[PDB]
Amino acid sequence: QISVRGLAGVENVTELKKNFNRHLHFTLVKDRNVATPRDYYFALAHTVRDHLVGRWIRTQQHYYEKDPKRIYYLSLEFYMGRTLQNTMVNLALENACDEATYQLGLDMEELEEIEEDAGLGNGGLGRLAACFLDSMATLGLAAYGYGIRYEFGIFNQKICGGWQMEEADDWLRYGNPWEKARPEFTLPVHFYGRVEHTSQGAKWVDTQVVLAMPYDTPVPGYRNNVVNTMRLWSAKAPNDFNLGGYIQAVLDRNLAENISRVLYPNDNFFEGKELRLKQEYFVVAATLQDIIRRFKSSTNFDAFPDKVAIQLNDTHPSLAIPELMRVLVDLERLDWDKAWEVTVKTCAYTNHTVLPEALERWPVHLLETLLPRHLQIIYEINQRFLNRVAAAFPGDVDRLRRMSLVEEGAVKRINMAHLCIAGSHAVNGVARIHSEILKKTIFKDFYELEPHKFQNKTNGITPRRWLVLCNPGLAEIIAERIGEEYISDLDQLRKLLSYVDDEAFIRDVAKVKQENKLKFAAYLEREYKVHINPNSLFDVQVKRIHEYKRQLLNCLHVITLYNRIKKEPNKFVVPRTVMIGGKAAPGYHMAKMIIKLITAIGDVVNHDPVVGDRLRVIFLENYRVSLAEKVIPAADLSEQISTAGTEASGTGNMKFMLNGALTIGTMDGANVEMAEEAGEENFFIFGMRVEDVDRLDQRGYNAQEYYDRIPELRQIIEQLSSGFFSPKQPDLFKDIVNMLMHHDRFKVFADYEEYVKCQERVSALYKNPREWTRMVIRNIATSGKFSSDRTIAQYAREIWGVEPSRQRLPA
Amino acid sequence: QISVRGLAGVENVTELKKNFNRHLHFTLVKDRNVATPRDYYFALAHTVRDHLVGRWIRTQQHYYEKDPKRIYYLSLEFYMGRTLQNTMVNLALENACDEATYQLGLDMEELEEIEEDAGLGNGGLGRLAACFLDSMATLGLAAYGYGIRYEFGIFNQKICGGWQMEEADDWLRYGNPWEKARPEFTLPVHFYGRVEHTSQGAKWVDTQVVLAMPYDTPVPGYRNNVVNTMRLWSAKAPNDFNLGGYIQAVLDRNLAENISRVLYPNDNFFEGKELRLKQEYFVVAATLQDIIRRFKSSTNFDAFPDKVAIQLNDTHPSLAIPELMRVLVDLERLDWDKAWEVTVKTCAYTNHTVLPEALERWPVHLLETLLPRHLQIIYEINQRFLNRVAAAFPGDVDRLRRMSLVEEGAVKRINMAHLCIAGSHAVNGVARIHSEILKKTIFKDFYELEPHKFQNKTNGITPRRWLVLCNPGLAEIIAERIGEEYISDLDQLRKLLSYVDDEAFIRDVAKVKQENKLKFAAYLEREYKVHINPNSLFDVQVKRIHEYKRQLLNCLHVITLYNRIKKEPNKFVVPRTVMIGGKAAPGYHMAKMIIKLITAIGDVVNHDPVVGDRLRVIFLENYRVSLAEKVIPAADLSEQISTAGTEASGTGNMKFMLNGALTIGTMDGANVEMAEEAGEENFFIFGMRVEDVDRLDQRGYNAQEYYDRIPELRQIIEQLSSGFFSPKQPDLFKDIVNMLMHHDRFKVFADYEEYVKCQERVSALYKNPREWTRMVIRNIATSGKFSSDRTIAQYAREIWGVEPSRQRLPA
Ligand SMILES: COc1ccc(/C=N/NC(=S)N[C@@H]2O[C@H](CO)[C@@H](O)[C@H](O)[C@H]2O)cc1
Ligand SMILES: COc1ccc(/C=N/NC(=S)N[C@@H]2O[C@H](CO)[C@@H](O)[C@H](O)[C@H]2O)cc1
Ligand SMILES: COc1ccc(/C=N/NC(=S)N[C@@H]2O[C@H](CO)[C@@H](O)[C@H](O)[C@H]2O)cc1
Ligand SMILES: COc1ccc(/C=N/NC(=S)N[C@@H]2O[C@H](CO)[C@@H](O)[C@H](O)[C@H]2O)cc1
Repeated sequence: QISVRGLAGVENVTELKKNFNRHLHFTLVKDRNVATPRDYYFALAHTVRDHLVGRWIRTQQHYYEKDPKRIYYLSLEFYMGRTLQNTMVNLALENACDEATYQLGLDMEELEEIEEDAGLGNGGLGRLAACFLDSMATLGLAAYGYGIRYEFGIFNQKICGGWQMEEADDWLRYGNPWEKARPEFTLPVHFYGRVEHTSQGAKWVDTQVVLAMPYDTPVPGYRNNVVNTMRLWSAKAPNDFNLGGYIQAVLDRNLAENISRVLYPNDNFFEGKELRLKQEYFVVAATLQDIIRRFKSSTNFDAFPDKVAIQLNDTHPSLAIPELMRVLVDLERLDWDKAWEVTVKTCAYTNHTVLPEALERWPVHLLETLLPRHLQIIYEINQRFLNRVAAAFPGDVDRLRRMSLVEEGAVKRINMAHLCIAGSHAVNGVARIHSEILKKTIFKDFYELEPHKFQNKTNGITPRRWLVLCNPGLAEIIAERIGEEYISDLDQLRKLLSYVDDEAFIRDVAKVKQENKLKFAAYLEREYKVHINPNSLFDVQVKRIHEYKRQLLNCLHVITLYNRIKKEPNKFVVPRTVMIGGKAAPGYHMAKMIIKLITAIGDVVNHDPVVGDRLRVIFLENYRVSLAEKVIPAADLSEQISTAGTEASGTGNMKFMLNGALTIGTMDGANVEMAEEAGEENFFIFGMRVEDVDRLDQRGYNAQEYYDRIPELRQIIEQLSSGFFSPKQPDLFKDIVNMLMHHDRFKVFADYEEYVKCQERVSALYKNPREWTRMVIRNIATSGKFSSDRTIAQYAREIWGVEPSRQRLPA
Repeated sequence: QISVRGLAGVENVTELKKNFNRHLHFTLVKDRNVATPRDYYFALAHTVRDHLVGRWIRTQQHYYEKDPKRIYYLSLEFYMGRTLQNTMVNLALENACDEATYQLGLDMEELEEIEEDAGLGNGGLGRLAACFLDSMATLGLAAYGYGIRYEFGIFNQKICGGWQMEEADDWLRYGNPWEKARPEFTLPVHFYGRVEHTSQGAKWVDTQVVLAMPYDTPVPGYRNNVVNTMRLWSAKAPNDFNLGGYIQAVLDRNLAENISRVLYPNDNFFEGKELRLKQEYFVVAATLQDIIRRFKSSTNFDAFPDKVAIQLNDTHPSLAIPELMRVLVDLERLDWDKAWEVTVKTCAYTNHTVLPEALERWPVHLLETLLPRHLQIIYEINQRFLNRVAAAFPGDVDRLRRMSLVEEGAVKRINMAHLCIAGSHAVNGVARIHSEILKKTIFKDFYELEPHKFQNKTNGITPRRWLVLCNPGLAEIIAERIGEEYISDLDQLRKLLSYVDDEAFIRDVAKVKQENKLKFAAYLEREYKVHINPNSLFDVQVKRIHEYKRQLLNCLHVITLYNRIKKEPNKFVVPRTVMIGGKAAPGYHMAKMIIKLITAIGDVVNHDPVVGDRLRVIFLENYRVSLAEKVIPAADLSEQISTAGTEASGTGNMKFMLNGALTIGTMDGANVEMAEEAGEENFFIFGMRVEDVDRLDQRGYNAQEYYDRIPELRQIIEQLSSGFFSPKQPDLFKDIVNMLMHHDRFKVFADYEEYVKCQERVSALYKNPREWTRMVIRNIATSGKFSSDRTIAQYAREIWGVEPSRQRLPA
């Protein structure tokens, strides 16, 4: 049907049809009389995956023969979403499969909806890993993603009586066609035990063993025939484990296997839970053995950093540093100084937040019991590091305690971020402002000691998933004017600037958005029985629920609009559909209250006859990658409204920009760079800058001052307090009011006035569809910088020391 | 190479080779450079299983169109062993696959050794289920085996310092190519809760739910294109199960899923363990819903018994009786009397033991908590049943308490055997003598009330696995003379009687045995580094370790032989290799002591220079189906030496008879019928008959009497007591001596003299190879009755009311 989806040739269509029928029969053991829609999905998935196999084998064979430097991306999260459409896109098979299935009497889009998301992440950090894997494959890098195969990913969110309920994400229930178990590469991982010091160095003995079994998932590059590997480890008990008493011993195998059972969803507050520590070591120990094995199958560890790069995605896999030291010193018998040099040159660390409560600070007593040898290595690293600090800054005793890897206090803790900086040759933030904040504030001491280590690598998103896949209509009208090359060279979108006055293009851009909005309005009614006005402005805020992200500020605006309508009912206002979605971490009470507030506002607003279809508030249940692919193309206004200095980058922001929504946002994270690329005139910027926040903190933030001077704000607080939004439980939102009034770390009131005024300017522009669309074109045209291909090319050149390549492998 | 293995045609060989290469590539993601032997096994398994699919779909389609009466064989055990060779045999693909793999540069026998046994059973009862499935498919019956998919089957046995150690049988570790998950037929199973009595009858409410997910395994008939199904249930938690606290709730899902985790190995002593009760209900509840669903997809439950037979394999699935009543009365709203009539006509029960400690007697308090509605139904069944007894035998109050389903005492218990008799239209024992013992002793009261219910169905074994597969050399020399028809009509082996004087045949039979012995002697040295004399008499006792099976009596003979050699070292004796193997239930202390005794005897005997190669004692580690397939063809003498009246049938006995070993045995179980078929002159019968045992019990068994009057026996006991077989732990075997002397339920001493004398007659015959072989021929020629095809034809005609068919389905 559409060009960017590839050719539907006679030979390929015929072959796809026959292979589909083969899989239905031999693989699924069904015929057409008894086959369920799920059977049809699986037959298609097997048919498509068959096309990856040869490319996968020859890519890995190529890496073996050429022996390039390998890149190992270590993450506890890979938020992959669905794989079927993405594989078709990268193989240029979409139109062929669409045709093939159509001729078989099936709707391929319906089949695509059957696939479970691989929800092996929480949000931004996990999705970044996934975009990065796509870009590394597209850029021809010899890259491997290494993580954990969680049996249960991020919970499915149900809303019951306006409240979040969590249910297990049993994503493997029906089997996963995208993985290949590799039990031949099973590796032992050690826990507990004790350290013996012999004449021949230290030895870690009397350990408990858990097996790490790898599962390989292909990562196809965009039409370059490259297929990289994501290897995820699963925990398995050894067969003599714990071996009535016999029955119990077999049942107890579960304890070992619990390591890979479930993804921790607490992205708000570091919890020093032993199981989480075990997960972190498990991935690191298995991965490092695999890396070392591959390196030896090329004695001379001097060449190790020439052949190996390890990227630590936050501090979660920070134990790689002392683990690499452990293997090099205890097992390979390298001297300390040489092992350290190798380690530093091998490892690099990416920081993803500045919020203190998210920083990993592991109790020493936990490490002492679980990983006794690693603790000793960490102490030794600390001593040698602090000796360097003392030599560089003689007599600066407070610097010594500030920089120590060991934090003294009630319970002694290890600061894993300090470990990561000490043991890495490169440390990067994820947007220019975030990287500057790292140098100026939280890692200032480290920057002063080793300024060469600190870099910026502004985040990006893959334009394959986040344009071609989710928004084929937009991809097509762009390709009609400028060709297909931009899909792997997103900077080419700049060429669209010469179409900003083009009447045909203006019309096409606006038409594609309208279609997307119609499609999404239909999705809502079908799957959720909720009815919306497709001519309204689609105002969307989707991302995890956090106080810093200020879904609450959005709520205040919504109530402001409702109150203004109720005050002057017969005045014209631009109709809006306000959509808010995202999961709250299960133990984060305030985030759970915020969800309940949003639904409670919806309950009042959506049933007020005077409002009509002029304002609708919808909570988007179970926000996840597959839902983002639907709502993002449909959005007009992207809400990116974190308090300046709190959102390290954001990546949702980039997705909306690429898909033709305008942005209302603070100068925070990557928003700054987005406004810089597009021009401030083409962005709806409001609110305190980082400097204004700092000024307010020095003086002291007094919320009462705002409450006292802003009558519209006072009214909303009175409504919340008195039970206007909770008639039967008048005090339901007392926690929210109290927080806003007395302990708001994120200064919701301070940005309220500017935000509301900025929103008025949004409504003004939307009244003029032609000027709205021209500004949209200026956003899409300047979104090129935010391709993860650019991001990965920078990591490659500036951190890993490898050159990317757009050259095809032979097919 | 050999004819009974089928044709190796050019077209088939070429196609097998290409499909093997296809699977290696697309299914296993390997090429020949990196492929492991396990990869080659899997490629072959996938290649073979492809040939089953069409036949499987059309068999099940055939059953749907013809709607024959369906047979449901309910068992907690299916001891299947390996599937690859068996599938090739039944599809006539063996020679073709051998050729195909040979041309690919692979040894197929080596590939076959890679497959794990499906060890989903303990011994005889589990293996019987497996032989029955093979025969039902071969006889064209619309039969389904229903059981549990244990994650862990019977433990692997390791011998460490002469002691049994158990390790988990993680048989699914590498995946199972012989199953297809069927998550679309997932069913809820209910536990706990309480009963409410409404106006509209009883209701079972507030239950906990566990999901039952089925996995289907094909059961191919012998060259008739029939492929039946074995459906095994796996336990899955529902997604809202139990839904920090979030993490724990996900981890707790294990509790629900533990139901199908492990096979109970305690075949010696009934343990009223709650988990075992849950397993029993789980299989019954899921199976009955599946049966009812299939029946409705044909209101009128009068036709239910015309379309459904349920065979209960022992009492383990006895809850089918009250479960069927529950569904019929509570859910379908049938009146009690009609529901009962349907139930009785549907269910039949097979008893497999008379040992009182093996009988299931569930504590009432367990059923009350776990299955409150079933307890009430059981009480009601009991009341109505006892009302019938009281009417038939007025005033016989002791009969009432003897026959009650409820046993009064310390803890009230339900006698599940009594439940099974009451609720079944047929009750059968498994050999003629066992069935007679049931009528005369343990179920005498029930027989008097309902004599028409009691039947015999003598056990059998499948001649596919137990001749063609394991002993192709023997199958071939038989086929050379009498054709191939005997493989599915084993009575045809009678034709071999006319070859008992045939010099060529005598030579061939003896040659095949010698080859088998050479092959097994080689297997031992390669896999276990143990060295044996292949010219010795192979004296084998393999079966689970139990006091009633009297491995101890065999031990006494072994020591007798050793002592006689030591007394007259320069006298000629027929060399023997005595092999004993079998697993002991983990909590069965005496059985564990017996294993240690056997190894301890081996330790003395095998290293005595005076003995030489004249006597060797070997403990066969990890006896299982795949090992039986190796040792049985190699055996000369089959030890079947249970105390008369204790072995219900035995089936190992039949395997040895079919494979050219002579039998030394008591007149117990099927041994009686074997001797009757072959002629007593062609069997080595010794020892007390059942009547002699009864006579001894009335008088009182005094072991001391034997010790006092038999000097050779006294010497052995003195040796055991003094520490001759345990120098460093002189009292190691004190438990064994004490048991033999003071509390031997199985009268080991009473059969000692006759056994030793009988063994002398065995040695005498073996000195004359020509006469040994002629007697062997007379055994093989009369083994026909013991085909499970005969057994199943009798169940079909006399219990299920269906006619078997040898007619091919079209291919
Ligand atoms: C290119 O992409 C792929 C990925 C996998 C394969 C081959 N895969 N081949 C097997 S046998 N895959 C198995 O499938 C099962 C699902 O039924 C999983 O449960 C199991 O973990 C997986 O190892 C082939 C190509
Ligand atoms: C215990 O379980 C967890 C789970 C998650 C976390 C931390 N999760 N951390 C995230 S999701 N960090 C995000 O990273 C994105 C990519 O750079 C940025 O765009 C974004 O600004 C930043 O907030 C911490 C602990
Ligand atoms: C005739 O005999 C058969 C049996 C099965 C099939 C098809 N089977 N097709 C699938 S996808 N089998 C899966 O394979 C996995 C092993 O990798 C198992 O873990 C899983 O339980 C099983 O459902 C086809 C024919
Ligand atoms: C708790 O776990 C268990 C496991 C097994 C059992 C009982 N297991 N019962 C057996 S294996 N019974 C055997 O049946 C064979 C077939 O008819 C007969 O040939 C044989 O004589 C008889 O002993 C009981 C409880």
